[PDB]
Amino acid sequence: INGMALVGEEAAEQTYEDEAYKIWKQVTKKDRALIAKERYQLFANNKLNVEEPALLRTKAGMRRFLKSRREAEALGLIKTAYSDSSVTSADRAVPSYYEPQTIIPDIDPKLQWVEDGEGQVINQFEDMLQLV
Amino acid sequence: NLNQIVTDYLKKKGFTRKYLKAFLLLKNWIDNNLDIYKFELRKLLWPVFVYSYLELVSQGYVDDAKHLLETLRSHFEAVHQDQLALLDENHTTRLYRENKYRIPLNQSLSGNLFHFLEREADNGGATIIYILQTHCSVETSARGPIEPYSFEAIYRRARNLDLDEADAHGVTNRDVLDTSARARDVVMEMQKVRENRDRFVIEGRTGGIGIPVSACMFTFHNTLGTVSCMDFSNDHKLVAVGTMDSYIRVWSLDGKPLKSALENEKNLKVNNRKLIGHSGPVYGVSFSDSSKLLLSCSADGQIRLWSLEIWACLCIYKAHDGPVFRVLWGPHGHYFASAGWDKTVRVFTQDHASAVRIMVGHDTSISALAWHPNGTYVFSASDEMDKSIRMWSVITGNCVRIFTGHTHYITALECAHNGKILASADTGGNIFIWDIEKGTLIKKCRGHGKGGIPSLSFSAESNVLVSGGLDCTVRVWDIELPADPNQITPDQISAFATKKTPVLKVRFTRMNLIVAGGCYDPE
Amino acid sequence: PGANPALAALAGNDNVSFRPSVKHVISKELILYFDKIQAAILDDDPDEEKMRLRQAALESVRSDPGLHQLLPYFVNFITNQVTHHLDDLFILRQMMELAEAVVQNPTLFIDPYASALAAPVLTCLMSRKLGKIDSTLREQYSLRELAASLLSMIARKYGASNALLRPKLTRTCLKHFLDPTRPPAVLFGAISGVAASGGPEAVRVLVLPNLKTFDSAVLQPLREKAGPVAELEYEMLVGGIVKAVQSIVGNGADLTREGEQVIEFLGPIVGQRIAQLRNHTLNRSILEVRHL
Amino acid sequence: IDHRRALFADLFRRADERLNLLFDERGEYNLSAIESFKRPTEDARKELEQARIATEEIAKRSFHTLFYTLEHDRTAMLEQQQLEESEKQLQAEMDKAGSSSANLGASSLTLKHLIARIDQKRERVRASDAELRSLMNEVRKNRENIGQEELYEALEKVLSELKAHTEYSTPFLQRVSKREAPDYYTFIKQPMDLGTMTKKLKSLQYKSKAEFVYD
Amino acid sequence: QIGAVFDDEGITKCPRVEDGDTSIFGREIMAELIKREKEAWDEEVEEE
Repeated sequence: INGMALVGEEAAEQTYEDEAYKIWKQVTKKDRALIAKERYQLFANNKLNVEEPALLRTKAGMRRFLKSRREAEALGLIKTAYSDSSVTSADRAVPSYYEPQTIIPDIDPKLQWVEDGEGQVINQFEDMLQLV
Repeated sequence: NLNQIVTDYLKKKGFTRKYLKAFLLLKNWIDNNLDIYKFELRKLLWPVFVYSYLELVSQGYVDDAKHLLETLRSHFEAVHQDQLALLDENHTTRLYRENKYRIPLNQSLSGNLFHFLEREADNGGATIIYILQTHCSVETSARGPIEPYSFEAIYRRARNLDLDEADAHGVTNRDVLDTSARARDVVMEMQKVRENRDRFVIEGRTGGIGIPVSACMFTFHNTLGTVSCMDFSNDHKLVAVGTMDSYIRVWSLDGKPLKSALENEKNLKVNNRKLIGHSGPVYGVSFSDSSKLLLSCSADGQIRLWSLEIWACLCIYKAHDGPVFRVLWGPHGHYFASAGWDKTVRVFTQDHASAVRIMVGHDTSISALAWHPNGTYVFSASDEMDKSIRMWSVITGNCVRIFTGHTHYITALECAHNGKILASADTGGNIFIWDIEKGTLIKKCRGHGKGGIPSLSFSAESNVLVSGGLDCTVRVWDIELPADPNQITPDQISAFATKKTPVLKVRFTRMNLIVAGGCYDPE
Repeated sequence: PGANPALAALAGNDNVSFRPSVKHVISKELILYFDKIQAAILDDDPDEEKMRLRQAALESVRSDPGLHQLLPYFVNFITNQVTHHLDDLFILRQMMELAEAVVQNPTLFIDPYASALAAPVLTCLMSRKLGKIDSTLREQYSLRELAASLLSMIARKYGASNALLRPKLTRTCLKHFLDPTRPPAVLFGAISGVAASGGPEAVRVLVLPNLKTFDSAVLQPLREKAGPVAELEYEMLVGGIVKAVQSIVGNGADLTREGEQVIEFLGPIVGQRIAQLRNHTLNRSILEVRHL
Repeated sequence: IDHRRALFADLFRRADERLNLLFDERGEYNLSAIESFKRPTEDARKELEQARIATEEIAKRSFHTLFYTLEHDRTAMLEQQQLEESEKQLQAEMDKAGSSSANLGASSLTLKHLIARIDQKRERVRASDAELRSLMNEVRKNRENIGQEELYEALEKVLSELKAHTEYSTPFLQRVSKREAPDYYTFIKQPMDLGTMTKKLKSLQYKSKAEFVYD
Repeated sequence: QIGAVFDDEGITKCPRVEDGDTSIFGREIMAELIKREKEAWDEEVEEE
């Protein structure tokens, strides 16, 4: 009956809320539950079980991260060189910080490998360039 | 049989069958913690300084005491002007000696401080431990951290409470907690901490796989195949490359402007510079132990010392007869070695224009060099008919070890940090691991392609090795495989491939990360 | 034949199907070390020996040079402990200490784990329900401020490799702050988080304009509450706001004139406190945004 | 407090507009902004469609903007477990009664060999992979009476939408078991809840809309 | 669109004897298949 009481408590506490927050919960609940269940299974009894799958990095997860990064770039929030045009010569509904094993550190935009149409590497340090 | 010959030869030869360092270290540790702890941590700076200064004065080293006073005066000039002026015997010194300083601290902070001091006992923490025991007394408390807006101070100010024994005894918390706004058992605590800490060591390795590492790659464009050598600074802030056009170029690895000590070049905006003066292709470069000096050698037979503060040459060394192929600083940066076409190895010091030691014994040109981590031995390798490695003594100048077994041109040499292992690679793709003391080969690693392995690097603990080859790959090896729980050798942990970029340099940082460099060629 | 089958899985190749277990990748000694460290860390006995075993475990995890293979497991353990034990102050404090010890090891590369580490810290800092009379408030507020400091350090350290970490942390803290419906503790944590993440400029440019409205909106309704608990919460909120404002920097009656102008700008309570501080450069810094 | 709520929402909107320009690409202050501040039967489906796109659009956009607390993950794990347990409990009862690179899905097995052959001869075909997946999805099967089919497809879809409200549908998911409420059949002679409707799905007891409106 | 792939006429017909040398076991191809099968056998024996 305690579960019902907690449900009622949350229902009463829902008087102060925001609709977008409810939408976010509705969107992310399934993936959050899956990840939480896996994590709980891993550390059962506060002992490192030696039978659960190991935590390893994979290429598909990093591909998903790259897709999310390109989506973020389309909003004009950051600059990245992950697009295929730069060099020419499940669908989890959770924020990236829920999957630490798929994140790639960032490079300084001025030091990124970006190529023009011809095939030459563009120099990003326009301040220090001089004309012959 | 060689054993018979050696036994006969041996038989025929009659062979019978001080305080400033500690203060700076403590200050550097203090500013690293969270801003909460720093308020209580700063209280330890003044007592330590005053007691160290008084001890140095009493011991008779008045010069050292004066040096300490003048060096640190700027730090406390804005708080204790009167005390510093007095320190320039009166009853103040007697009162300081009689009454031991009282400093309040929290229990968790005390534990962290004691653990940190124990961790660096031989590095300079023993001095602070002794000073704190003798001239100071800590009244540990279970309260929370004291801050102008923390729970403890707010509670004391709001509820109009009273000071405690620790708060009773020129900055005093009374001015803060008043309306106008325990002891310690060191020594015992130290053995006690050591006993507790000794219980958490790892003493085995069974099963599992190798260590995972990350890698960052720097690529150079539009070189047109004129780059001959590469090198990073010890802190990975600068990169230098020598070319076949006789000049050298240094860059900032982060793109920030480079700085020159010359006043006429005040605040100039450039992130790469050129060092000119060689009249032949440059084959070697070496950053000194930030780096302020640089060495280079070329095919014209000269070694040049450059300055990274004014960007100009300082001295020329003219000991060689023919091309010089490699040049290397010592492990600590006062001695350097060189070797080239005339089949000789020379050791220099930067204070003398002539080589202090000359090492004869090779029969062909030298193609590799390496120093021992202790700075008293050097390694060299020759090519062609005589493919052998030799270990020389810098004190006497004689050879003490020879390693044989290579069948191809030797390209790289490397010595482990522990000082007991040596690595070498050739153009056949092989990597050898040698035992220095016994002069015996331990094992061979395979997997690299033919062409050459220009560089090698050892992990911090000497348990992992990384190599880069001209076949556009970076590979990681396990020196010792894990104990079993009951074309490529099975000890290769990983292998990465580059996009048509031969690797000319690999380096291990403090972490499990490396930095590589190379030149990109579209063809 | 002698090649370990788990190397292909370690390489991350997609064609691989065999999934190694924990027993295949980590050595037995490391497993024993992990279990020992976890057992020592989660001891609730107030006996001095257990506290000291805890301290030794923390020091070992902080200074051991061979824990490269246990970083994901440490992060996941911290996350799980924070997630499933929100009603135990002791466990939260131990998890905060463990997180502090992990990021201070100089032989570990923590760049790709920054957001994962920051999420539990944020949860501990800005959660309505912590633990479960004055001692409880002391513990809760100490935990909140410790979490704020840890978040400050994390943001300062790994803010460059992670491009959007600082803006997101500042936005979350600010959004949680600009909501009168929250209890005083949540607002205290939110203002501390804004000050810790955004920096002095973010404070000066996002909090100062609205302090006048915030005063009459929240502080005065609470100020009329004579309850000692209400008094303590009011004092804590005001002190946190004062510290955040003072973070920007850290002669006759001109100081009085500036203080009165600040009172006009910031508000009665906060303005009076700033005027009482008797600081001229600080007052100039605050008034520099008066037009805004 | 409605006026206060609106005032604070507008204030936060203004502050967020101001903050958006405070950080550069490297997580550092943009001095230009600082100096600037220093200066003195389809129409309803379409209506449902556009609504769902708008809601999800902002939902995904929130990933790159905000953090969220971990104070609700435990409940989600427990809630899903209860639903999974309920699903299995309902299972073992009805079953016995009834007795290339892209992530295409489970259907790909039904065309694995075809998907292999098409790519090898990708020169003859002229569609795009995105269209081909759309073409494959469109042609892939959905699974005496006219209107029975789509009505049932609509009926089960609305039922699933009801299940989508897992935040509130848990108490009434399963029928009122006699053990829980032994007087239910004595008091309520018509046991009918989400469980009852689910039981009826495979037994053909739906004729008109008004029937379910009464339910 | 899809049907263009299967354009080859042999996907649905059964070769007839009357047409001539329509056997799908031409020596010119059987020579290579036998050699490959022999190669696999040797590899299996070495492994075995």
